[PDB]
Formats: sequence, structure tokens, C-alpha cells
Amino acid sequence: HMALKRINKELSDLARDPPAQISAGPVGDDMFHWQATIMGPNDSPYQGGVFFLTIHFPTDYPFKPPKVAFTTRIYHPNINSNGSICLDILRSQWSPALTISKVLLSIASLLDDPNPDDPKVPEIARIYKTDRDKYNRISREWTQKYAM
Amino acid sequence: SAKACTRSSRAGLQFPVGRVHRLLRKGNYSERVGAGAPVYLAAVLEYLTAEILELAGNAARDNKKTRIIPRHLQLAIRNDEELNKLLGRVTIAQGGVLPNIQAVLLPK
Amino acid sequence: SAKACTRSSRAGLQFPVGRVHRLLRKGNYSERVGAGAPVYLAAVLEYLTAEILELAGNAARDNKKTRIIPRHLQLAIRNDEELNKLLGRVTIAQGGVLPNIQAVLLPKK
Amino acid sequence: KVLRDNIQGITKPAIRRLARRGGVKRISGLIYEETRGVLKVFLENVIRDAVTYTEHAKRKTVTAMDVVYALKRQGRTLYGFGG
Amino acid sequence: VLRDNIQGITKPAIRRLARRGGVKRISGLIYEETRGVLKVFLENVIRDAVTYTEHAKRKTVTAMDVVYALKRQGRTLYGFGG
Amino acid sequence: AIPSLSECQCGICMEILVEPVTLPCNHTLCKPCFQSTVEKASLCCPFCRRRVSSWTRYHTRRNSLVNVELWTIIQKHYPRECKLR
Amino acid sequence: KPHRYRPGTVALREIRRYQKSTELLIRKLPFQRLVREIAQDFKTDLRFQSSAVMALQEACEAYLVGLFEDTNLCAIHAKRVTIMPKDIQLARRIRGERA
Amino acid sequence: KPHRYRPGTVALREIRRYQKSTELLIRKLPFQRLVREIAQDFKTDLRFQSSAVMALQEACEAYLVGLFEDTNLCAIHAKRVTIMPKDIQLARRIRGERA
Amino acid sequence: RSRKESYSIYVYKVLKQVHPDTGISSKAMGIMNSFVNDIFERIAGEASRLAHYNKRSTITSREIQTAVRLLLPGELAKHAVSEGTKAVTKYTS
Amino acid sequence: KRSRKESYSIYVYKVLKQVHPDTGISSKAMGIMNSFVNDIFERIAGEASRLAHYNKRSTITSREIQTAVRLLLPGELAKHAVSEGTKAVTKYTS
DNA sequence: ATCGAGAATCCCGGTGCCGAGGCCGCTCAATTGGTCGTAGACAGCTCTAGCACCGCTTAAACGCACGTACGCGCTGTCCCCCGCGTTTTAACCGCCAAGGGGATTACTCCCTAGTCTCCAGGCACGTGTCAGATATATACATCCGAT
DNA sequence: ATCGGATGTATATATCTGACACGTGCCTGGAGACTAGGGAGTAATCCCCTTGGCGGTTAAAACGCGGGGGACAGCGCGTACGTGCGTTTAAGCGGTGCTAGAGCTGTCTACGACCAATTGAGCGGCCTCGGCACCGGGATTCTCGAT
Ligand SMILES: [Zn+2]
Ligand SMILES: [Zn+2]
Repeated sequence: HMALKRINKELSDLARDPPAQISAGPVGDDMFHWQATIMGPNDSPYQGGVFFLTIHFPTDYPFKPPKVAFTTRIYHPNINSNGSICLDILRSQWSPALTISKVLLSIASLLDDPNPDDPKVPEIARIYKTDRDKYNRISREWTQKYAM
Repeated sequence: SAKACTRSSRAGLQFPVGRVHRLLRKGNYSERVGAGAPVYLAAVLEYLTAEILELAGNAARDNKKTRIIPRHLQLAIRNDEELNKLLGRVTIAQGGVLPNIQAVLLPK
Repeated sequence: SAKACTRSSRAGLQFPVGRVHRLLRKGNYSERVGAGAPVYLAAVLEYLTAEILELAGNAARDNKKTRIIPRHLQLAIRNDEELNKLLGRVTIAQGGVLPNIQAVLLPKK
Repeated sequence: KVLRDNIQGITKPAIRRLARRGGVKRISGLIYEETRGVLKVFLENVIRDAVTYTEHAKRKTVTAMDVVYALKRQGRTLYGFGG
Repeated sequence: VLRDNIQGITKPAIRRLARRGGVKRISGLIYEETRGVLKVFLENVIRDAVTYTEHAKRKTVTAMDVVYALKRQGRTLYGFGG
Repeated sequence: AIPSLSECQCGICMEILVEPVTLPCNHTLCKPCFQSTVEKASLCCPFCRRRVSSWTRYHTRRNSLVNVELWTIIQKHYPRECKLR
Repeated sequence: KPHRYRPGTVALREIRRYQKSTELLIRKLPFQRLVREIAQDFKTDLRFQSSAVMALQEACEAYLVGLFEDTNLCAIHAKRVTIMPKDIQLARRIRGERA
Repeated sequence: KPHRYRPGTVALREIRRYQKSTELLIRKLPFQRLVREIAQDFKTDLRFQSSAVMALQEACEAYLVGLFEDTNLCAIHAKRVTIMPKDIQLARRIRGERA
Repeated sequence: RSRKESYSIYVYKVLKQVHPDTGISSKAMGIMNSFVNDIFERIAGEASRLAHYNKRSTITSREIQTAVRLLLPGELAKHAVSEGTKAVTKYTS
Repeated sequence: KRSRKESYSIYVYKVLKQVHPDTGISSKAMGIMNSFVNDIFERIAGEASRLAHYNKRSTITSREIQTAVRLLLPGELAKHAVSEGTKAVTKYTS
């Protein structure tokens, strides 16, 4: 139906000019389910890591936001163990003009600097606010075993 | 909506769902209060506030001012068919009256 | 008082004090209800009912009748001053209106 | 089972009787249409609230209590039908 | 004690109120009638205000008592509380 | 002047403007997209998030939602795409 | 030779007669049909209790009687005895019904 | 020789001036004295918050302006331009303030 | 069936107090029932609002007295206050 | 210090910064806005309470608030306001 | 149909002030997790009254004709608000000083909600009889034309 | 100023019918005794804002005067509405039949109140810089007596 044309336009625009360090595609036969992979940003404690996530398109698109969930495990103040992400673009301030490229870029930029104003995991956010060295060490310890 | 966040953000509102729930529950309105009532009431209140604020902002812009004063509120309320009907008996302090001179009184 | 008879009889009234107390408690007015409020409310209600009934009975007797109908109630309410103000916005079914004709509409002498 | 222009059932003699009860001696010929319009507006306003009340209670017949409640909400208390 | 303060509502004030109300020409007996009706309105409002104050076991008539009285009579006022 | 085809594109459906309505924030989108967001979303501008609830109410009862000048210019300079759209 | 009253006496006679009775001055069937038509306009497939229709008739008649009293006062104010639609409009405006 | 406006063209000027402003038209001190006199007539040895007096002034002025609008309409209805006490009485009676 | 409560018998008792000879029809009883219910609702609502304003949580006799003073006109309010005070004094002892 | 008093000033300013991102508001206008919000809250919450009492229920649900909004809002406003509330509920459960 | 002089109002530029908006600290109320008693959702059955139709009166509605009296336009008189100038009065603003009462906190006691048991007061149902509505026949008040 | 029709309303008498008043069975709601804890009364203290006063200066009110426009009364016209009579229409009443839907009952499952720990949203207080108020000069525009 109508959302389908938006999906083909999204896929074409992603294929012609792929973004940096990320790549998304249709995991299944239907166009609703997508799989995406992201490479750790260069100026971050996630060096060398590659991460997988799933994108679920609602039956009502683009006027309702999609839902993204991390497949792997990540040590970040804004992400739980099950992959839930606390991003205002996905829930609080979603607009139809936004594209999956923008939300993926925002997710990538989250790893550059975590948001401590509204952390989804208060404890590790408080740990990060305590000392940067301990947060860096624990993030590296998690990523050399989970990401790779 | 997924939990583990403030109630006013799950519904997408700006008005406080929790305060409205407390006022409904402690206001001697009913023995019990449903879980969806505060959300509905807060949404309605926010809609009305946004409507009147937009009309008052237009009225203030028409007067070259960048600050809403009660005169602009009166102008916005009394120039609308429905808000005037809703706020019929309500008196706005220092709001004045709309300019209206009867056609008979004008010079011929 | 004696603290031995029924509550209405102890208070000297005929309106129910227990029913008024229950209606105040279950009516969602306040978390708590005092012990003397139903007596006061019942007394006020009984006084108002007695006034209206006396006026209606007078109006019915003036019409050579032994039964108050809504017409007598309307006459009693409207012909009074305080009662008419208290029930200004109230409409009495089958009550009619007070008879009056403006002086201008009367025939010229 | 639709109905059309039943407001003509409020005939001129009925309006004359209502005016006589109101204390009117001489009546112009254009009062009747204005009175019909006013009565239509009043009836619509009351019946809308009555139907809302009967819809909230998951019913299909409007009761006298719904009409009484609607009248009280509009500010016209009615005695003799309950409440 | 005070006496005969209703004359403080002078002729120019009533003329200004009429002009704001949209009145082009005023007769000469308007002023006494206006003073009388204003006095009646003030008495009606202040009676309820003083009753509200007396119930609260207070000795000052706060603005909130006035707001409550005006709301009770059907003259809701916005700006002074509530 | 004449707007180019690059800037004559609806941002939501990525197609040519069809009865383009212009919001008070000077953002223009085609009528079906605007109606869909009004009836199915938060009733704001999808581009800069400025709610137009009162404006939408006041202009939906007079059928003045659609901008006429821009629509005429689009329909005159680009008549080919409208038929297939 | 035939006897007939001057215009005005019969009107006052009817005024005195209808201010003394209490019955309903509108026929029941036309008012019931009008009420049912309006209700059908609002929500289809409705049933009416007889008490509801009677209450509606009583309220409407009382409202019209009060409006006609106010109209008569408005007409008398302008040094007249006829009531005209402008009197009804002024009475409705001052009452705040339409503002 | 001195320039004088025709009677009526200064009244409309004040109508336009006072309908565009928002201040209070009655003086403060006489109104406060009148309020205190009425209150001490009700209950002796009372005190007033300034906001209470201001609220009373705002309510009184709004009521008077509305009454004057209705009185002006009543006066225009009778084919005049002056406002007379009978206009005020009729407006108050129709509004229900005295019946 | 279901039981419906009303003030019929008390109204009849008061009527026999004031006018031992006169009777009363059914429609008059319905009108008096409606009147009593309306006055009850008015006074109770005013008393509840008064209690809420003063940051209280109970409705005592003074709230009812002030509500009666606020609602009823002058002479009616004075007589109602006198009757209520008399009833409370008689009941409390 | 003075005891804490609650108000809708912060939320009213947050809403104002949405319709007009470059327009301020005076203190008296906020005082009027807060009173308006309180008045509408009281109206709706009283009408819903009476509506629930009529049908012998004990709970104030979203249905009662919707019917109260239908009853006491004039025409188009109701047709809009209801809708908004509905959407909020639909966005709160899921 | 107009030209021009006196007068009120709107624009524009410069100066100053005070309060509206943003930031910091903190306390308390909203959030989260779990438990448990109960309200209302739902299915089922009963039986009340709302709806539809038909036949017969006769009462209210309708249409038409005649006349008169009241609404409306026009003219005229006069008198009372209006516009303007001058003088008198007190409102408004800033300052100081006292203390009355509103607002907050701590302690205690007694008054009311909750529970259980018991019984009688009011409600539904049934029946008798007389208050009042109706029909019929006089008595008198009142309206209208004509002396 | 009445007088005689002529009409309509008020008054007295028989009668008969259905609605008001009272009695009975019972069951559900009100009364009585007991307990616990939280709400409100009472005493003490702080300090905020309400009252009272004095001096100046000046915007606003009071007084007086010339007069022009509007309020009010009187006449004439003619048309719209009141009153009465013959005709047609559909309201009102009675009686019967059918069933949709209101109303009540039994199960039970999911929604909502309560309780305890925790911490971040929002409220109180401070500070500053720009929006608005004010002043002074100039341009614009209704107004009116005179053509
Ligand atoms: Zn589009
Ligand atoms: Zn935009």
C-alpha cells in the first residue's frame, strides 16, 4: 500500500549512497523487518566493535515510528541488557520527515557521547559520572568479548 | 508504550499525568479512579491551553508586541465563535471590551 | 437527651436522621462526616417542607379543596417573596402561571 | 421511517394560545415563524444532551430521567418527573 | 465611621463607563439609578465575602473570598487566584 | 521567479506536490500527507515541530487549506507529472 | 343587527381564561412526532418513554410562555401593543441566550 | 470665531478612546471607602487585602459596562439615542436581576 | 423487585402537622420529593466545597450552618439556622 | 521560607514555546491561564463524577471523561478535544 | 457636488528601568515492585411496555369576508445635554512607623470509621369509599348600540 | 348618562368513578457495643503586610454659559389583524397483538487501592539584560464653516 512506496524509496536511497560505518537491509521476505549493522565510532571506547540490531516497521508508516532493538549486548547508559534504547527521536520526537538513515546516524552518535540527563540505566550512568577511567575500562572489557 | 520512563512522555503530553491523577483521586470525586482518566483529562487541558495560547500569540503579534498580556487574551477569546461560547460568564481582569459602535450612532 | 429512643425522635424531628447520615456519607462529599451534621440538615429540610406545605394548604383551602395539587404549590411558591427567589429557575409541572394583565392593555375608561 | 417538516404541526392557534397565556393581546403576523425557529433550537439543544446521556448508559430508549438531567444541566430544573 | 460615600462615584466616572459601553448620549437621571444598582451589587457580593471570611475564623477579607463569592453568584473572575 | 523541480518536492512522500498546503512556519507539503498527519499523528509540522491546531481548525472549515498560487504555478510549469501522479 | 364584540375584548377574555388553567396548549401527537424527528436526526433507531416526551413538552411550553412574557414587555416598552419579531430577538439577546 | 465641534462628534471620540484602553475608570480611594463602609455595615472591625478591593473594583466595572451595553440596546430599540432610567429598569428586569 | 426510597411518609407527617384536614395527591408528592432532593444536593455540595476550601476533611454542623446562610435568602436563612441549632441542642443532650 | 504552592506555570510555558517559539508571556497572563486550567479541570471532573453517580458506578474511567467533554464543550472543540484524548490513550497503553 | 484652517492622532528615534527568564540547591511526592479483596463484564432468563394497526367521533384547524384601530410617517415646539473655559478640590505618589493578625510547629485526646450482631421500620401489594369531575338548569355581571 | 338586548360567566344539585388513604407480610437497612488511630483543637512564636500620617503637585471634578439637536406631542392615512361563520382535517379514545429491550441474577477474572524504599522533577530564591514605557518632534487625517 502507501507505506510500501516509502520503503522502496528508503531502500533505494540507502543503496545508492550508503552511509558511513553502518549498513541496513531487508532481513526477511517482507519489507517490514530489517537487519542493520553498525561499526564503532573512531573517537570512542568502542574501538573495533561491530554491532547488530533489528528494525521493526509498524503497519502504520511513516506516521508511526519504527522500533529498533540491539541484537547483541552493549555497555551504554542509554541501553539495557535486552537492547532497549532511550532515544527521543524514536519515541518522544518522531516526525514523518525523519528517515531510517537519520535515526541510525543518531544511534551511532549516541556511542560517541552517552546522554546522562535521562539515562535508561541509572547505575552505570552514575558510574560514568563518577570516573571516566572506570567507565572506559568496563566498556572495553565488555566490547572485546561481546562485540568481537 | 514501553515503561521505565515518566508517564507524561509515554502519552506524548506536556501536562503532568501524575499530578492530574493525584488531584482526581484526592478531590472527593469518586471512590476509585481509572488508569486512563488522567491521561484523557490532561490531553484535553493541554489542547485547550494550546488553542488559546496560539490565538493570543497571533493577537499579540498583530499589536507589534512580543509578550502576551491579558488584553491579547481577551481579544483572542472574544473573537472566536467557540471559545467565547465556552468562556461566556468568565471575566478576564484588565481585558477591556471589543470595539463596537452601533450603526445608528454614527454620523450621517 | 435520653439516649434511649430513635435518633429522629431524640432530635425532635420527623425526617430521618439515619438516612440523611447515610446519604451524606455515601454521596462523595467528604472523607469524614460529623455526628451533628445530619441533625442540622434534617431540621433545615423539615422546616422548608413545613413552610411550603402550609402555604400550599392555605392556597388549596382558598379554592374550596382538601387536596394540594401542583397548581396550589405553584401559587404558594410564586405568591411568596423569599420562596420565589429560592426557586426562581425551577419549573413546576402542571403549575400554570400567575394571572396578571398589564395596565396598558386594559380597555380605556 | 423518516419524517419531514413536522414543525408545521405547531399550528398558529397553538402559538396564539401560548401567547395568551403569556399575556399578549395583539399579535403580529410574522411571530409564528420566529417562534417555530426558537422552539426548534431549544428542542435540538435539549435532545442532544438527552441522547448523549442515553448513549453513555448503553441503552436504546431515552428515559424521563435523562431529559430531567439534561434540563438541569442546561440550567432549567424541572419538578414532577423524578430526581 | 463613614457616611455618604456613594457620591464618590461621580458623574465623569459614570460617563466614562457609558462611553466604554458604547453610549453616545446620556440623560440626567442615569447617575442616581447607576449608583443605586452599583450599591445593590456591591452589597450582594460583600455579604457572601464576609460570610466566607467569618466561616474561616479570620479578621481580614482576602481576595480569594471575593473570588469565591463572585464564582458563587455566576461572575467568575480570572487573574486574582483560583 | 520559478522554483526548480529539486525544491518542488514533498518531503514526506518524496513525490510531486499535489494540492500543496503551506503551514504558518513556511513549510509546504502536499494535501494527502497533511491530512494523514492530522488524522493519524500528533498534529504538528513534520519538519520543525510547530503545532498548528488552531490554524488547522480555522482553515479546514473554509476549505482554504490548499495554497492556490503555488499550486497554479506547479500545475502550469509541470503539467506532465500531475496526470501520472 | 347581528351582535359582535369590538376587537380587543375577546383577546382579554382568552388571556384571562388561559392564565387560570394548567393544561398543555400544544397537541400531543405533532409534538411527539417533531421530537422523534429531531432525535432521529441526532441518533438513529431511538425509542422514547412517554414520560420523556411529556417532560419535553412541559419544558418547551414553559420556556415559550416566559419568552412571550419578555416579548410583551419589550413591545410595551416601544409604545405599542403588537409583538413583532424584533421584540423576540431583543428579549433573546438581553437574556443572553444568543448574545 | 473660536472653533467648536458639533454636538456628538466628541462623544464618539471618547467611545473609540475608552474602548481601546484597559485601565480602571472609577477612582481608587472613593471606591475603597464605599467598600469599607458597606463591609462595616455588615461586620464591624474588618480588614481588607488590597487584592480584594481590586477584585471588587474589576467585577463592579465589568458589570456596569455590560449593563450599559444592554441599556444602550434597549434605548436604540425604542427609536432613541439617549439612555433613560426605564431602559436600565427594563434591561435589569429581562436579565432577571429584579423580575 | 427493587425497593425505591422516598420522603413521602415524612412529608405526609409534616402535612398532618400543619394542616390536619387537607390531603395531598400523587403529583404534589412527587414535586415535594424533587424539591427535598434538590435542596439536599445544594446544601451538601456547598458544605463540601466549604470544607475543601478551608483545608478540612470533615463536614460538621458549622459547615451546614454557613452553607444554609449562603444559599437561603435572609429571613428563610435565619429561621432555618434557628431550627437547626434548636435540633442540634435538643439532640446532643 | 514560604510553603510550596503548585501551579501549571511550567507546563503552560512549555506549551507556549511550541505554538510560538519566539513569544514571551507576562505574569498576569500566566495567572489567568492557571485559573482557566483550574476552572476547566473542576468542570470536567465534576460532570464526570455526577455522570458516574447516575449509573451507580464507583469508578471514573476514560469513558466518563470522554462523555463529560462531549457534554460541556461547544461543537467543534468537542469534536477535536475528544480525538486528542483518544490518541493519547492509544499512545499510553501501547 | 468642494478648498482651506484649526485640531486630534499616528510614526519615528533616543533613553532608561524593572521584571521575565534562566540557573542553583534541596526536599517530598511520584515511581517501582508486590499483594489482595472486589467490581463490573459477560452470559442467561423474565416480563413490561413501546410500537404498530384499525374504526369512530367530533373537536380543533382552515379559509374567507368585513371592518376598524393602530402603526408609521410627517411637522412643529421647546428644553436640556453637549462642548468649552475657569476655578476649586482632593487623588496620587513617596516616605516613615507601629503592631495585628496570618501563617507555621508541636503535643495530645477524643471522635469517627470499621466490624459484628440483631430486629423493626418502611416498602410492595391489595382493597374500600368518597372528593371531585361532569351534566343540567338558573342568576347575574358585562359589553354594545342608541338615545 | 342610562336604557334594552344579548352573551358569557358563576352558582346550585344529582351521581358515579377511580385515585387516595390505610392495613398486612417481611426483609434489608438502621441501631447498639467495642476498638484504634489520625484529625483537629490548643498553646507559642515569627514577621508580613495593613493601617495611619504628612507634604507636594497636578490631573481631574465642579461650575457656568451659549445653543443646537433630539425628545415628545398632535394628525392623517391605510393597511394589517381581530371577529365571526362554514368546511374540512386529523387528534383523541378504545381495543388488540408482538416483541425489543430494560431489569435482575450468578461466575469470576482482571483492574485498582495500600504499603515501603528511592530519587529526580519542580518549587523557592538570586541575578541580569532586553522589551516596553515615556518624551519630543514631525507627518497624516477627520472636522467644519464657507463657498
Ligand atoms: Zn506528500
Ligand atoms: Zn514547519
